[PDB]
Amino acid sequence: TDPLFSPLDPAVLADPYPVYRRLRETHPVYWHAGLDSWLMTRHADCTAILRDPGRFSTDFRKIDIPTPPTLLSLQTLDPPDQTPLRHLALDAVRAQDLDALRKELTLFADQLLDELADRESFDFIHDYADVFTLRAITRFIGVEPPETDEAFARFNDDLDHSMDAQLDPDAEEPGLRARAHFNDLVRSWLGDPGPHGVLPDVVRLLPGSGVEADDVLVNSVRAFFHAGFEVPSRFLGNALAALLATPGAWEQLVRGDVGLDTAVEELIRYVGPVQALARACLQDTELGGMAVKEGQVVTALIGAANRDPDQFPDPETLRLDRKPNNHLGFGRGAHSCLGLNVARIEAHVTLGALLRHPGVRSAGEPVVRPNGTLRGLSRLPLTLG
Amino acid sequence: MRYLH
Ligand code: HEM
Repeated sequence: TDPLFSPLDPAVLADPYPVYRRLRETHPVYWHAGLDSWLMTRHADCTAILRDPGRFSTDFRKIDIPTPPTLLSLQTLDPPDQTPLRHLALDAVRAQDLDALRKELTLFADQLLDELADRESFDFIHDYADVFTLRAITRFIGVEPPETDEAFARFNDDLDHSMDAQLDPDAEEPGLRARAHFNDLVRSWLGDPGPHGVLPDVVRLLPGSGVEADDVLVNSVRAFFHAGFEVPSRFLGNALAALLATPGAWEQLVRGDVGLDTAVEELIRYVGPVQALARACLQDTELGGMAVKEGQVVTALIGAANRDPDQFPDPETLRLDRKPNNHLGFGRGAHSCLGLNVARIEAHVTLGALLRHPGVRSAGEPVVRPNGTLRGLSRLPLTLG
Repeated sequence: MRYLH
């Protein structure tokens, strides 16, 4: 077990931020034997990794690591190999009508929360966030949602768990299996698209994009869909949990001593769900006084870097009026988030709608999902008001 | 830890 950072340790999973802070103070560039990687905890070094594809690659084949099936995709290539898919997706995404989306979501949140106000109590994660973000992402892409039976939550759990495979090698094969399942769902979608949305635009925009219609585009569409579903749900659960656990904070939003603009951004900085982004070093480099060798992996701990006191005054405090707030919640560079505008609409719509129920309060203990790469809750018991 | 969907 690691002297400084065990990300699947339950005591760390309950609250990783003190471990982050201590790690940043003592070894800001730290060699983690178990993850077989360097860990960067500082805002300046994570931004430097994220901005330099020539020196830090997502294509681990460049350091002789074969890419498993279902995983070669937009996320796991660098420019210029990645730029056609990146541009196809950027175009497909900008061709969408975000006001239509926002308005349909606002109707949906208001109806969902009047339904949940009728109950004694409910779980915000499974009864609101997951329902809401699944509607959001299937409307945005233009597909019919999958059925949310227990097999769906089972593939979702395996896929999330698979991100931590370096620490649990038995998690790999179920993640590939789970990702293949959702590829079978993506192929169906692409094989009979509807008339509007991101996915229809991709099919339409293929001719002369430079992108072939193969499993690489399929893996890319699966990852677009799965991130579009899960990451906002992780965020919504973390955000509401932090507001209720932080004295005075919800009261500040209710009274209107702060806008959703600075508040949503500060919530992303403080408890954003993405904790780690790994890259392969293609050329010897010095970071933090440590010599990173060609062939080694480095990991930007952006969740830790977003609480770096070198960048943020009073980094451990939820300051809903924070300005400036140059957080890395949505990444930087060739692989920055394509859904950040959809992410922020969901957060403003969800929060706007909860502010209709000022008496909202916890109704039990939150439960943290056992994931280190992508952090979120599996329940947030609540009663509305 | 690879953030890969
Ligand atoms: C609060 C919610 C979200 C957060 C915090 C978030 C965060 C991030 C981060 C940090 C990255 C960078 C990954 C890397 O550098 O390797 C990323 C990439 C990405 N995001 Fe998001 N994301 C969110 C929601 C969404 C949504 C709603 C969508 C789609 C509708 C989406 C689609 C993508 C895709 C496809 C990429 C890969 C880009 C590439 O590899 O070029 N994300 N996101």
